[PDB]
Amino acid sequence: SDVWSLSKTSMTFQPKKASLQPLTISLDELFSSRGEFISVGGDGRMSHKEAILLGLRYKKLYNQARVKYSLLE
Repeated sequence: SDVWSLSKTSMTFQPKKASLQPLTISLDELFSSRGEFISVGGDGRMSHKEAILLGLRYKKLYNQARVKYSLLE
């Protein structure tokens, strides 16, 4: 399967503190451009954590988005 083919798969994120709110978005549900997908980090065969994580690049917050929330540990 390809990252674009299986772009309807989302992942649940949990906030580090009570103030923050959990996140749940998918590839197709967070991208609206072919080239856009390229930058964010979408070649072809994605792993699992990589696909969802691409969202940070879309929203422009890969710095504190992966730290403030439980993404990569």
